[PDB]
Amino acid sequence: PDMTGQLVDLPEYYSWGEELTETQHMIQRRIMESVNGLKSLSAGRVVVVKNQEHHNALGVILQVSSNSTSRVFTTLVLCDKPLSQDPQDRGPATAEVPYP
Amino acid sequence: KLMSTSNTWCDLGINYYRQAQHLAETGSNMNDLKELLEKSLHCLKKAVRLDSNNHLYWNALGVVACYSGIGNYALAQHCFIKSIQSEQINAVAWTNLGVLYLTNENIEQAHEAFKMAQSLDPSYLMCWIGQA
Amino acid sequence: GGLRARKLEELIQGAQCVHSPRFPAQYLKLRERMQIQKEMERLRFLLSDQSLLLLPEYHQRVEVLRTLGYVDEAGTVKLAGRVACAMSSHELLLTELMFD
Repeated sequence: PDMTGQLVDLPEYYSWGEELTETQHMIQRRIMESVNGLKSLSAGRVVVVKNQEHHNALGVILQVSSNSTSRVFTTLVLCDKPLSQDPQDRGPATAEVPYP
Repeated sequence: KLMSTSNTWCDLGINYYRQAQHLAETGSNMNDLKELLEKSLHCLKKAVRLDSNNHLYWNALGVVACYSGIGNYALAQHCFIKSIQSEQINAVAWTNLGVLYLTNENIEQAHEAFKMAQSLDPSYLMCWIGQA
Repeated sequence: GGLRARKLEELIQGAQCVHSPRFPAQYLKLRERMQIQKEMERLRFLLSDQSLLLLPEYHQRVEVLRTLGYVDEAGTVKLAGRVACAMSSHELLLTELMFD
């Protein structure tokens, strides 16, 4: 490829994108890994949920499972009301570039 | 005559060398053995060019090259170095270089060659004699 | 890490590729090549010699040999080394005793 001009920082930006993510995950580990985080996690807590299911949907934790080994959080998370009943409309799309 | 190989060429050169050595050592003559030495050099050179990847031929040519009747030390040094490069595990060539340096008042460098040579073969006699 | 995150956010908010006409395609191709190249690099490391767990200790041993007089530079055995080769046990101490 040719990156001379408007594309000069395209790879380096990419690097900045990659390293940053590990840091959040490291930060994310230092969020779930801490005993104090493990203490704050209880009822009356609003959380941001990020997975294939919830994409940065805001949720509020209702309870924390008694087994603090397998910490299962029964949490109310908002999602779009499903205006469909068929899993066939989901198909592979363009790989989402990380924008600013 | 009936089977022209390199080893026989080298051995023939050594035989001519021995004849010249015998004539000189009995003081029987001098300057009348020149043709014998040139013949010896010719045979050794023919052997070396026939197969120039054998430490034996380079070593034999080097030793003959430094005989008192010829006295061409540069060629001898070259031949020993080529023999060492051709096959690195060679105490004989190292000790011959050590002798070459030692006779020409180079005590330190001859010591280096002898010490390394015995490093390569701890039970070779001449290196120990040179050290003594 | 948090300071690095802040700086990466600052850099991410100014990229020129985001404004380029050919931003998505070249970028995805760059993703593929870097990921594959990284996997090759790890693969070669696994196939390399540095993978050996004990290699630094081998280097330390050869250095210990070289400070005493047993091995020349570029690894050729010296006379003391070949003496200590054919020895039953405690080769270093016995051969050192002989030379001293």
